[PDB]
Amino acid sequence: HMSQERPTFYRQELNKTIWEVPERYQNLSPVGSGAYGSVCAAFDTKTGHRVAVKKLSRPFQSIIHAKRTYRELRLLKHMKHENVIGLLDVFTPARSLEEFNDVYLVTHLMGADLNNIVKCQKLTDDHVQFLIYQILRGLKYIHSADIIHRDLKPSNLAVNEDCELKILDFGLARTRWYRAPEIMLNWMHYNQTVDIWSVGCIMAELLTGRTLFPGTDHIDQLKLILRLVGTPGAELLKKISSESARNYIQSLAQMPKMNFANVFIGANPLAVDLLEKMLVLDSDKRITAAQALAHAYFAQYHDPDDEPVADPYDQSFESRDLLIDEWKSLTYDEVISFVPPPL
Amino acid sequence: RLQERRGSNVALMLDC
Repeated sequence: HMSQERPTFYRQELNKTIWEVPERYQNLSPVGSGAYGSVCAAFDTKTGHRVAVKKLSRPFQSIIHAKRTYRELRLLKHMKHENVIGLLDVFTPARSLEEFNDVYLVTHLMGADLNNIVKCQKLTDDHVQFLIYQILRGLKYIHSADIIHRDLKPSNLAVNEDCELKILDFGLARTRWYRAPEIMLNWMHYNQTVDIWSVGCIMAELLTGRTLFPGTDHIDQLKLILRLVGTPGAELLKKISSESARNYIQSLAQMPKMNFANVFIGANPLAVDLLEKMLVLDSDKRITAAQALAHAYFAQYHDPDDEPVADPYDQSFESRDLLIDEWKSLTYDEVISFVPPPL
Repeated sequence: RLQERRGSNVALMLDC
């Protein structure tokens, strides 16, 4: 009832598997295979843009896969922000639930990540302000829906030639250089300020040209971090659930927080000030995305009337205990109820 | 309104 007219599909075998996509999508080219899916770049003849087309690999083989597929579709359908990956399209060749086995997601093509940009030029302080501004603007939006990215790092940030940025590749599970210490060692539950830690690690590296904490294992990584931000105080130790983790931390030679200005000489002092506020060991005391947008570092870009929040995002589905075919059916409904973006 | 706010709008190079 009032369902979209079914496009004409065509089938091609690209590498391992049969791709069946609307004729709208042309000149498909493999861009590599992940654990959960395979990705091609394509020309979207409807919008005139190159896009990423992800074919999920057997999304309904198990509860874990079926729910993961549902999770991803619910998340991409919710997120509508200039600095965040959006769902351009989702389709199946299936004409019914009985024949529904394959899910294709169409999203912003990764033309260049933040590493490609660093590779080919020296960013100005203005480039760094604008890049970090857009990350924080996207994070204000997702955090306002109680979405946590969980895996912010340069390879998950798309950047175009206008230095416009999008947050890509959200963590869908229920290099560590950019991970908050409290999650790297499982000290406590994910809060959204794990993302703020990641932005701090990214900004430091864009300012200096050097990875901030390029540790080789969890221990080496944690010692590099604690050398800069100081060993946990008694107040933080109370909030760590594991006795073993608490015992391990107490085993460490107490270290003072370093003076950041001496680690970042010649950087804009407002940038260093913001870095201080992002890289606080106690996740409760880190600046939030919204606060960070008001920092004087971003005075040139900050507009409180154009830093929007999201609709609330209902994640109560996470506690549902359902059959493969029930997750599959919910996923199918979300394919059916998909409204493409305007224009 | 973000491109108007930028100090410079010379295109970045994406691959090299």
